[PDB]
Amino acid sequence: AGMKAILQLILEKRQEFEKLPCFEFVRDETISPEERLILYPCIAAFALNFRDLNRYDYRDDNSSDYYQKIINIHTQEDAKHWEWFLNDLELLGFDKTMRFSEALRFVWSDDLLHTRRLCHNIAVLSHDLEPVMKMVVIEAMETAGLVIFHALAKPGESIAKATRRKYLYVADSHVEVETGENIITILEQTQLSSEQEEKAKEIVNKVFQWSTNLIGEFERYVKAHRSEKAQPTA
Amino acid sequence: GAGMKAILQLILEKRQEFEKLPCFEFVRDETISPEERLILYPCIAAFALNFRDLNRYDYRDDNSSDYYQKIINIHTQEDAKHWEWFLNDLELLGFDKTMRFSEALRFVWSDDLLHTRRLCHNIAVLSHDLEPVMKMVVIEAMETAGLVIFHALAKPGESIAKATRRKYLYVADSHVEVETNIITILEQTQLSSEQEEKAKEIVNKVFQWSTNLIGEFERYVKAHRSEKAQPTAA
Ligand SMILES: N[C@@H](Cc1ccc(O)cc1)C(=O)O
Ligand SMILES: N[C@@H](Cc1ccc(O)cc1)C(=O)O
Ligand SMILES: [Fe+2]
Ligand SMILES: [Fe+2]
Ligand code: NI
Ligand code: NI
Ligand code: NI
Ligand code: NI
Ligand code: NI
Repeated sequence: AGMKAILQLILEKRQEFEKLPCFEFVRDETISPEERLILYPCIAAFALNFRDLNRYDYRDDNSSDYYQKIINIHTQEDAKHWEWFLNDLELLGFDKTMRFSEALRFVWSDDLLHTRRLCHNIAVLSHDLEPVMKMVVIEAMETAGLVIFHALAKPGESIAKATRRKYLYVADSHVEVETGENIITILEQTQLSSEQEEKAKEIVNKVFQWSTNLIGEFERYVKAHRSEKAQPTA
Repeated sequence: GAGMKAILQLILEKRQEFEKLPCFEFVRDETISPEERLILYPCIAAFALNFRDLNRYDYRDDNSSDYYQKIINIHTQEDAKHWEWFLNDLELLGFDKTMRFSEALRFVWSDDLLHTRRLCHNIAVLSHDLEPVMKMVVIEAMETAGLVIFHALAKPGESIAKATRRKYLYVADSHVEVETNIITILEQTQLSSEQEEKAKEIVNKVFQWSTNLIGEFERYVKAHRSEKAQPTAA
């Protein structure tokens, strides 16, 4: 009954999460896809911190644990997508020449605090978790990720097709490989103690709270940048 | 008490080993041009701004009435203002170069600056579940390693500052002077057995993490031996 409640909590949080104004904007085919991807450079901090979360926090190569070996396999691949981010950054005309300090001031912007610190908050949440509870973190976080990338892949695929270029990050191929030997949701062959159950609730609430804080920063960046667009070239 | 006395002595011990690292003998070597010794200056980017965030977000807690946490909050306020000095001296040193956004991100998230980039993250993980007296120990150790670093860098720093007649703020005596009721002064504090052992864990991890960063700085110099500073005379 416990595990079943948690998987349901994720579904409910996903349903709130997918309705955020940011995603309504990103999905809106009456606005140019070049305007809908004006939030693209905001992902910078998040994408490479996500790589680092997978490489150095999620992964433990020496674990003999059944659950940790499956995590290790999944984090191996999920940590390769940051190159896709830098690919599409270039394609979208956002790999602009600037001073080193302009890039640093951007990454450490007070207006991208939640974006920058999302993976930090996950690593802190995860520090004392047993592998089975790290799976809940990853499933929650990946449920949020599928919503974000299913939305972003809409304008991305529109630009990819129109410019005749292969987008890799804001692209259906990203959503497909991310979704995914065993998948972590399938390890719903697991039942949780009462302790684990209240912890998994805490995890899902925070993961979606922090994910909503990031998306709120994107919505506000968009708002402060409607007077520009991605500049893809044909 | 005599448990605290052991901690303050372990910090002196750890400072004495740390002071001897090859990177510091290099930075102190007046036979090498100060432009060459500050080859490592841009490495600090991946740290100075994380140090600011550590002080704003991780150490500081504005919903606390504890005596100690209130001392912490005061100290963290000033320590969080030095990142702008870092950007000042970046430009003065000629390291505020024009580049692709992606080259700035690949710099910060370089595998060759992993320990530099993660030092403050590691400190936040260590600190997040400590009582304030124990956070005071993290901060005092960190600040002890910090003094060794800025005592060394201020040598080539002040050489360039006088030679070019420009006000250097970060690799500068003024930074070394302002970093120095003070936290050590609450060595009017007695630790339990448990706190004694955790203070030992804290002081060991701070100095190990600080050694790893300095080791990366030394490897950077060796791999970038031509990329000397290029300050301009006033
Ligand atoms: N898929 C993202 C990572 C991610 C995962 C979960 C999220 O909620 C958000 C983003 C990437 O490759 O960068
Ligand atoms: N004084 C440094 C921070 C620092 C502190 C402790 C250290 O060990 C190193 C660096 C700054 O303003 O950025
Ligand atoms: Fe991904
Ligand atoms: Fe400082
Ligand atoms: Ni997977
Ligand atoms: Ni702007
Ligand atoms: Ni102080
Ligand atoms: Ni904890
Ligand atoms: Ni290099």
